[PDB]
Amino acid sequence: ARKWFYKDPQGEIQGPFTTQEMAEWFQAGYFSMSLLVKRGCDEGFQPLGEVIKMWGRVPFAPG
Amino acid sequence: RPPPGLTN
Repeated sequence: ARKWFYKDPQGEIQGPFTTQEMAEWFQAGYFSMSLLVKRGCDEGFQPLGEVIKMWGRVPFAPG
Repeated sequence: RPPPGLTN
């Protein structure tokens, strides 16, 4: 399922991406803790560090 | 492929 979005430094929304695509980019080091991310169904973009705090784990991993 | 928009 394609459901992940992020905002690039120029404010443009990118997506939708699969969880596996996000996991790949996260493990490769492309995503900082300040990157604004959300699922389509979510209310608002949040920094990835805060998403991890909210979810209790990195959201792209198995749970 | 790098993530669009993040690496120019």
